[PDB]
Amino acid sequence: MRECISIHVGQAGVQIGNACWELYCLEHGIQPDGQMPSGGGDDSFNTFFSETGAGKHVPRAVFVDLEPTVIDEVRTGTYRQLFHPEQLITGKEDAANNYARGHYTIGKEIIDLVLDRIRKLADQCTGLQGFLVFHSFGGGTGSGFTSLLMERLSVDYGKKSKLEFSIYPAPQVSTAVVEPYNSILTTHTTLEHSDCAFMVDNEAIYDICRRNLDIERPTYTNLNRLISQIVSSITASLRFDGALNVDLTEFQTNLVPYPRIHFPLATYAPVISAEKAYHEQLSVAEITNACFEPANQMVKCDPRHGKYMACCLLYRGDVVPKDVNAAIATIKTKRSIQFVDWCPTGFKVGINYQPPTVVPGGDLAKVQRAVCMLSNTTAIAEAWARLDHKFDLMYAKRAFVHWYVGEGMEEGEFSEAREDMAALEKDYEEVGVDSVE
Amino acid sequence: MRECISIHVGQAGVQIGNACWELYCLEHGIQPDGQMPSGGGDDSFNTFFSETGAGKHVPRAVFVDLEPTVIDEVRTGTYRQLFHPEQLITGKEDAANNYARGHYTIGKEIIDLVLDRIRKLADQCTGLQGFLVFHSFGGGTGSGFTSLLMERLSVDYGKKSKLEFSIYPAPQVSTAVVEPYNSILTTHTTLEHSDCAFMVDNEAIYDICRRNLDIERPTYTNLNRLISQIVSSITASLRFDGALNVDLTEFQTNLVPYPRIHFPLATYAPVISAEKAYHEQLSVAEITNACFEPANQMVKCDPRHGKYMACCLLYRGDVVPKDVNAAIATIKTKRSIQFVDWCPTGFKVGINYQPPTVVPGGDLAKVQRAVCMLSNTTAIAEAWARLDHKFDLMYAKRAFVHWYVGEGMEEGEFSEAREDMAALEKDYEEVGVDSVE
Amino acid sequence: MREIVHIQAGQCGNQIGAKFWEVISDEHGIDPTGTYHGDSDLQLDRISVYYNEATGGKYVPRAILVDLEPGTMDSVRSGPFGQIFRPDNFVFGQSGAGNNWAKGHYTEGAELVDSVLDVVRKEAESCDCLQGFQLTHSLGGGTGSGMGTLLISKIREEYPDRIMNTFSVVPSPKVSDTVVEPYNATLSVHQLVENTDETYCIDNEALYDICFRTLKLTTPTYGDLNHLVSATMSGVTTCLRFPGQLNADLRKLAVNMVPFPRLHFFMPGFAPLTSRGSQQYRALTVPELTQQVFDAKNMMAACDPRHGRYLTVAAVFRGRMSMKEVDEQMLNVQNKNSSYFVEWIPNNVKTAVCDIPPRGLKMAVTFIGNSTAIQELFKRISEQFTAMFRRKAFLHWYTGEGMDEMEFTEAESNMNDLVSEYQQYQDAT
Amino acid sequence: MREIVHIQAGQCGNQIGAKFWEVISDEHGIDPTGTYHGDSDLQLDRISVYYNEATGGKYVPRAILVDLEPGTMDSVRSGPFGQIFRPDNFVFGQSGAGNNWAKGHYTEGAELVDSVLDVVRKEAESCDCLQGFQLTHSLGGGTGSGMGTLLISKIREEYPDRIMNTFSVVPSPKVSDTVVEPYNATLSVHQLVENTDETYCIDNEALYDICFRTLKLTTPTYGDLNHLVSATMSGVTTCLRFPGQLNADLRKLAVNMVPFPRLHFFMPGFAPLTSRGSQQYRALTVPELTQQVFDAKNMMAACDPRHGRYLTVAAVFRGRMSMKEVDEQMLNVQNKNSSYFVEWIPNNVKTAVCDIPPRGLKMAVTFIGNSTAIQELFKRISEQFTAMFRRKAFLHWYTGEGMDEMEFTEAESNMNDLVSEYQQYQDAT
Ligand SMILES: Nc1nc2c(ncn2[C@@H]2O[C@H](COP(=O)(O)OP(=O)(O)OP(=O)(O)O)[C@@H](O)[C@H]2O)c(=O)[nH]1
Ligand SMILES: Nc1nc2c(ncn2[C@@H]2O[C@H](COP(=O)(O)OP(=O)(O)OP(=O)(O)O)[C@@H](O)[C@H]2O)c(=O)[nH]1
Ligand SMILES: Nc1nc2c(ncn2[C@@H]2O[C@H](COP(=O)(O)OP(=O)(O)O)[C@@H](O)[C@H]2O)c(=O)[nH]1
Ligand SMILES: Nc1nc2c(ncn2[C@@H]2O[C@H](COP(=O)(O)OP(=O)(O)O)[C@@H](O)[C@H]2O)c(=O)[nH]1
Ligand SMILES: [Mg+2]
Ligand SMILES: [Mg+2]
Repeated sequence: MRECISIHVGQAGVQIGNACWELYCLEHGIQPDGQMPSGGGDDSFNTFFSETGAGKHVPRAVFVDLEPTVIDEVRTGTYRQLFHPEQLITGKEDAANNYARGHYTIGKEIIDLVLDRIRKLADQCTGLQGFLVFHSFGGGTGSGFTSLLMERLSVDYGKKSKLEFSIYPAPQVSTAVVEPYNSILTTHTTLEHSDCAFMVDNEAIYDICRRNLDIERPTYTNLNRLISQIVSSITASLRFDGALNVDLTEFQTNLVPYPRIHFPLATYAPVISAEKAYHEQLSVAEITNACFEPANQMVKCDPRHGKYMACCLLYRGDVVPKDVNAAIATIKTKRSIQFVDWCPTGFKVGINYQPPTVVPGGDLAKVQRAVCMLSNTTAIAEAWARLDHKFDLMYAKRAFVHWYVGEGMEEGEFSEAREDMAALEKDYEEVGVDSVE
Repeated sequence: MRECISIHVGQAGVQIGNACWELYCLEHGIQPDGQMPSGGGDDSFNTFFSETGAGKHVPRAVFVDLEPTVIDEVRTGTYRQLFHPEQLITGKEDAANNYARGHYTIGKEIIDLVLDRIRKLADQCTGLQGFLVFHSFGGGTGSGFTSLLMERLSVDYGKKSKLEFSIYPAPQVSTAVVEPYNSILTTHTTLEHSDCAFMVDNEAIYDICRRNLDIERPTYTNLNRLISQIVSSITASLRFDGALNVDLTEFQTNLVPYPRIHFPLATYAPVISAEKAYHEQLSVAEITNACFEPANQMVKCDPRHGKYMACCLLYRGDVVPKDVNAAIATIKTKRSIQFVDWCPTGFKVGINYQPPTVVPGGDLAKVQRAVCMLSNTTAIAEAWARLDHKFDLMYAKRAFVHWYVGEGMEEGEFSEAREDMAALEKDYEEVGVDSVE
Repeated sequence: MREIVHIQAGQCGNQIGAKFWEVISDEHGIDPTGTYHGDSDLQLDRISVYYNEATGGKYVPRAILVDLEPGTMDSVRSGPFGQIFRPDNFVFGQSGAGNNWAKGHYTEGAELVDSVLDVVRKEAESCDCLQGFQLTHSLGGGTGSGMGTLLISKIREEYPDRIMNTFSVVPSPKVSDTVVEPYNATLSVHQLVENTDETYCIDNEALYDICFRTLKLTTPTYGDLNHLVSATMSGVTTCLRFPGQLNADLRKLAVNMVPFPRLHFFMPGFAPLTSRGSQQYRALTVPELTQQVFDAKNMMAACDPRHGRYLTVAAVFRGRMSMKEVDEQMLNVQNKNSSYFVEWIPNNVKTAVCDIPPRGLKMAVTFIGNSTAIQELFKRISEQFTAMFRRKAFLHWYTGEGMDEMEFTEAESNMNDLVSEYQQYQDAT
Repeated sequence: MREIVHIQAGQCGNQIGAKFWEVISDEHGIDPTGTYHGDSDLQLDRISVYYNEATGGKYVPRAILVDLEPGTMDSVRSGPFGQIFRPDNFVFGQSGAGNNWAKGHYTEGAELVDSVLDVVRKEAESCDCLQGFQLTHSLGGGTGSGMGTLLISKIREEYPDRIMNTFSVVPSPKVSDTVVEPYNATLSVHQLVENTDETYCIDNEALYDICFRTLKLTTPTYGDLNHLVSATMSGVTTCLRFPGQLNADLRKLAVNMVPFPRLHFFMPGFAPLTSRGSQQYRALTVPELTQQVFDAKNMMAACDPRHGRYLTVAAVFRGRMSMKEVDEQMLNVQNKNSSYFVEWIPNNVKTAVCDIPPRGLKMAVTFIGNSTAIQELFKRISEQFTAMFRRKAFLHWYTGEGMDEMEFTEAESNMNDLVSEYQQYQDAT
């Protein structure tokens, strides 16, 4: 009845996709073989999976990477039987952290096959809600190929929703020197074609894991588990029934005030260790307050440095409307948090009955209540100011431009991307100013 | 695979050749009959010896002398079966210590046969690296026929290396009155055709034997044993495998800066008696320090009277590259040992695994370490000054010119040779000048 | 998938390549006969990167052995792993190069380069996907320098698109294995700077020191030095050979590392390198590894990193290692050593992580650094070159083999340009 | 190979040749019958130098016996070593020369010279490779002087290339066995100086003093004197006959001995020459022998070398000795006697060594000194010649046999030139 397509690009995209499909299989009871060993779960299952007459269930997934090693890891993992063998599409050589390479030279061979398989996936859908995209700005394959794929999908499908779950470059640390160039170019291309992209920060999730879950040396797995929890909370309204159901089109309509300002911040609560879960009640007011602290944001950006303009909360489990209504009135009433005056109603509420499922061996405590908070706010203007400063420092001396020029792009594209990002931050500070009357 | 043709001219050359082929037979395990009674020793063996299908091994040697007595000593000695009977070339009458007689009259009769045998050996040689010539300047046969043979071999095989092992005329001791005439004429003819001539001095080796080996009755058997040790240390890189292999072409490239400055000074350490060998350690540092002392040089020339311009150290046995590296750094740091400023890297290093073999009944001690040091240095400019002064003293009154004129050469040859040696001495004092600006 | 063609020129390159293939076959569980006897399936998964699967399960290396003299190649063929190579790949000339760059490049090079390029071509067509090459050689030698320059130029002529990697053994201030090391070194870098994409500068004195200070080895032969160099090689090329939690292929390394097309000369390193006694006392941790690799005394080039500033740094981690404590320790390094990092690169670190450690060690790290302290090394080599060239001390040997003095002057001019290009970013603000 | 043709002329030459062949056959182990009974193979290895191998193992000496009177050759043929020679080589006339150089040279020479030259030619063609000749003769005699000069001239005509030695028993200051000795000696050296290559001057008085002072012989007959001269012959000609560490042939001796073509007159010597008793007290060493030959009283010519200077010196050692001490003793000699060596010759000594010693002695050395002190002897002979020629005391005997007085004056003028040449280099600086 309502369907979504999840495209996983680059090492980050595919690894987060592995964690995500592990979580969906655990929630719907699908075995890694693909068979259901087992009433309300059937329609919830049908959204993200294509059923076959033999009883096997195939994910509505397209895994793409120009290097074969990570996808071969998937093809050797426990979920090898789950995925369609063809839909794991592999290129022959890596993008080498080069937006130019991934977008122009290497991506152009395999984009046609990727678009053909996305067309085949879309053909078997009754009503396609939209596309889910997973990648990282820093990666060359992720940046270039998600830019190319986003423009091609915007040309082809158009009106249907297109949601990204991108890994924003961390403020202090970075695993790649050319991250500013790759990030600036991909968000330059993404601004026109996207609908709503949800930022994620590795440093922020490390800080969350240390601070709350009381672990000390976390790894990508736990990070991808948290991101999987985010997308599961986001999609549970589509899959499971609920008191207040929310769709991706309504996510666009609520979270996006203007066409270019469509970058909310992910957040989950209650993130809490099993050891400390006993002492705390974890009621609706407690988790709702935990959502809005600066400490538990998954992007290293203090919301106190800016103002919210669109908050959207997705409660799941044993939750009543009056508790959330009182909590949201309280959070609106507080003076620490601040909202733009031109948005009197800055809260979107969604509720559903299914509580989250803890994966085996996970660090998250079992809880009968959970909430996922997505906030469009001006605090990301500071992060893009930092990223623009980094890009300016690199590009003033032409720090790495010859690698990009070799793979077929001009310096005019670099200047145009920087100009577009200047325009973006001017728009952010523009909307951040109060009304004249 | 890689071959070297040994040539032995005059009494000094052939006697040293007897000692040298004795040492090679002892090292490779070849019996004096030519048969090997016996893995890594095979190729090592193939360099200097020619295989025969019956299992006998023939030296790649040409023994030449214009008198038959010494070569008949070879043909009656224990190694009579070893050598090719045809290669042992004997002239009818001696050169009478006369360069003119040995070069022109008696030389022209037998040079064709000598070159024919050398051509046949080279035709057999699969990969020829060069020629090893042994002679003495004082001898008439040696000096004259070596000059004739050197010019002929330069004309024929001028591409390949040519290495002379000449016995320098000693400063104080002597065995001939016309020795300065012979040495000046043969150096004049040899300066153009030689690639590099290693120097040996009977007086220096006498002093070495008396001081270090404590041998109060040193024979020319002992001197030829030491010279055999020198050449075996030089050629062990070609024969045996090693950590750092020095070939003749790189001996030439490292040691010879300019075409006319190609006269290094031989040296071996440890030279030590077996009686005193038990007390001293004989480490890499000690042997390296012993190499650079003035007393242990095989040429009576104080290196402190000049400056080193190219040193080449050939370690053999239980030797560590860190040990030799620290020793060479120490020797570079010392200021009593001086080097030309225009040669910042004055050291060539070669290492190989095979230790030296002590001959039965020898005077040297068995040692697990040995080093052969070869130094091109400006101290021998003093020695050429001495030899030129002696030549001036004799030729100012035409002391013995009538013999050379009778045997077919002009006084223009004497004058031209003196002028060439004056130019050589000038070149040496010129390159001894420190750089300015 | 993602193959590499390996070449080893000169005695130095041949011995290092031999020890590299010992290390690779050891960690992949391949016997010297070429038969597989390892335990992990991941060894077979990426064995095609370096090996070709011959009939009967025999794995031949994708190696090419070049040397104008026979001795090192015969030693390799007689060695325990001499059986593993293809006999046809043993391409070798009839007379050595001496230590003459001119002899290695022009005189014998014109003879042997045809045969070696046929071998390179047959290997390259045997590969379905060709990633970059990997040459081992010494700059100071005649054979290694000349053959490496000619091979590098021709391989870049015929394969312009593919990456080129070289592992070069450079001279030091306090050592000299040959007299003409400045001439050979200078001509080699002049030819390499435009052609190669990455050049890793190993120094013999630095490895000797490392063995003395950290490993406490009393008698380190060249085997231990080649062991360390092979350790760095296996470290850098691990991402193509095993699964990893943050992969980094060598094209990624080149793109991260070469800001400008000529500044591609790097400084390698490795950790842990403790002696037998010290591992009991020390507790191997990511902070310890980071401080060890960022220690100057650990570096395998004699130049001090503190004299210059840093451009780009690469830490390829190996073993089960956390991806947060690496990042925090790189943050502590950047905060403590900010004065040693150029400000116009805001983040200098390229992190990579691989799950499978080497030799059964629990943890390991391979360090690459593009520090500007290599300008001191190039200054030293150019100074020695000018000191000899003022007198033309050894030039007639090079001129006999055909080349002109104008080539020497052009190489000196290009080295001066390179040192100025390194100094201008030190002066930049 | 390297054959020598020996001639003996005069009673003196014949007797010295007889003793010389006795010594040669003794140390080669050949019986007087000519059959070899020696023990060493080295004796037979070089027996061709002096002997022809006749059928049945009989060794015929390559000797030519000449005398115009038959008495001394009949004595030689009747002696124990009469059978050893070939009968055909005994060539003689029926009338002696008395003591007339004119009679020996012109009258009887014109008859006998043809026969002896066909004999010399028959021996010369048998040689595989003919080295130089040797002659024994007396300058004071008529037959020896005249026939020796005639053979020297004609053999130089026929064989100009070959070396040619002579051993002349020169006249003495005090003892004189012939009144016309000045005339005979002067004409003899006038002919010899143009033609010969080496001449060694023996002095019977010097032999008598050597015998009395060193050997202490109370009754030294001519046998002992000829024994010493034969010892010197065997010493100088040893390098062709036996193996040695330094071989010095006769042409080598000529090249080392003769600076200018006319100064070829040498003073020989020998050591050891100790008595019967003194052998027990004296420990024979190379220093002792070197000091003995360089002692003036040991010299076999009456001239004191201290009165002159040494142009060149040669020492042929026999036996076994380390040559370090030969060289150092020669240098101590040169340093102590630096006044007695001419400056314009930088080094005057020509060393040679042979393995096999003579007559079972452990050691021996033979000395040859070309020194300017021989000018004193030539001055004495020229003074006696002028004293007689002023009165023309005995010129009618020489004029009767054909020659003119112009010859006598020419010989005197050539002697004056010779002594002037000898004094010129003493005066040179
Ligand atoms: N949360 C999370 N982040 C990841 C994961 N894998 C990679 N990343 C992030 O991705 C960034 C680097 O870009 P990559 O995604 O690895 O590169 P790529 O998308 O595979 O594209 P290539 O450059 O061709 O490798 C790093 O800064 C990581 O933070 C993952 O599994 N989980
Ligand atoms: N070290 C050493 N030197 C020798 C030996 N034999 C001869 N000499 C040297 O040779 C010099 C004399 O010249 P020779 O080489 O003997 O003469 P030649 O080369 O045979 O030429 P001719 O004399 O004409 O036959 C002497 O000064 C010796 O130093 C030897 O066996 N060992
Ligand atoms: N690390 C290492 N360096 C070596 C080895 N063998 C030689 N070298 C170096 O190589 C240099 C000699 O140059 P080389 O390549 O042998 O000369 P070529 O024969 O012309 O190739 C010396 O400076 C040595 O330091 C080795 O096994 N390991
Ligand atoms: N050494 C030596 N000298 C001799 C001998 N016999 C004679 N003389 C010398 O020879 C000189 C005589 O000359 P001689 O040759 O006999 O006259 P000839 O008859 O014309 O040949 C005398 O002065 C003797 O001193 C001898 O047996 N030995
Ligand atoms: Mg990737
Ligand atoms: Mg000789």
